[PDB]
Amino acid sequence: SDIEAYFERIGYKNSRNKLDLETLTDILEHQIRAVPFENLNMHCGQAMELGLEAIFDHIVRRNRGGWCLQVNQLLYWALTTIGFQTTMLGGYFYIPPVNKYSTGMVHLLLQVTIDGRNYIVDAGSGSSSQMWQPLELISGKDQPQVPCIFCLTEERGIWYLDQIRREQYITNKEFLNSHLLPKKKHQKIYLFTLEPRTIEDFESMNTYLQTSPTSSFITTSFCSLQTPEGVYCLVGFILTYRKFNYKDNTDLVEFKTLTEEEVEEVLKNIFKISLGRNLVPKPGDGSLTI
Ligand SMILES: CC(C)(COP(=O)(O)OP(=O)(O)OC[C@H]1O[C@@H](n2cnc3c(N)ncnc32)[C@H](O)[C@@H]1OP(=O)(O)O)[C@@H](O)C(=O)NCCC(=O)NCCS
Repeated sequence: SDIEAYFERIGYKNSRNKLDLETLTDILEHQIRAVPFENLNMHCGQAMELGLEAIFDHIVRRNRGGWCLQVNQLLYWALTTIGFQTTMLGGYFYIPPVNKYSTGMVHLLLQVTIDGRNYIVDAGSGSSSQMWQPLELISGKDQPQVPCIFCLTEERGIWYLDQIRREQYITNKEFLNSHLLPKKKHQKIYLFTLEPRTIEDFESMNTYLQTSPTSSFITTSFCSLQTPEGVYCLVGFILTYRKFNYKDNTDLVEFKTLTEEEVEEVLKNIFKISLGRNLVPKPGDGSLTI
């Protein structure tokens, strides 16, 4: 069955029968530790399809990852299939280079409801903005996790996801001021509303993110993967590993510039990604941070 194939791909053993927060959390953790956030198809002449069947084949059968519109849509399907009350929601991503949120609803995230209680579930935020556990929809409540403290705030009927990050210790002197590093401790991630969506509500933005000259995905090859202690992120030729809370409430960040030849090996061994066509990695302009 497709659902067993999905659980195998994320390494999850669905042995407990229960549709509770522990189960939801375990599945989220498993997915973000197995299925990379990635846009590499856009850099090897291949499709960024929005169809669930195409996404399932790519992620589950070919052991690839994707961006929010894919990985959260797959998670939507899995959670729905096993019986969680799940809704797709649309968000607007914060754009640090211009200190504004996106005009377009470029982000897909989920809400899961368990006996009336609401949780925001997003397996596709990218790099060190990624939640490890679901966030309860409670405005103003601190939600500390290993990555950072997450904050959901409501203003004027709009919901805002922010994080408070630790100080960063950079082990490579050459990258102390990399444009890959988030600058502020207090970072806006995205905003959203509780209006239920269908995947067709993202069809126009799926195209936009592949074609608009404003899209950072066109000019940046990006992949990230969570681990139980940190985050791997490859942006063009620059491989980074972040260990959360290394010491003294500080994160540790390693950087290495890869050769073209080393990219393929790193993709295989770190991200479990094998590409069927030639990749053209692209560094970006600091729009997509680790
Ligand atoms: C979201 C994104 C496509 C921009 O969205 P958009 O709907 O085009 O944004 P806007 O229309 O609000 O653009 C605002 C302005 O800032 C500019 N701008 C957008 N991104 C910029 C960037 N990264 N650097 C500098 N300027 C930028 C645009 O040129 C635009 O200029 P204009 O006002 O003269 O038209 C782009 O910022 C992006 O690719 N973001 C990544 C989102 C992400 O990380 N998602 C992860 C989950 S999939």
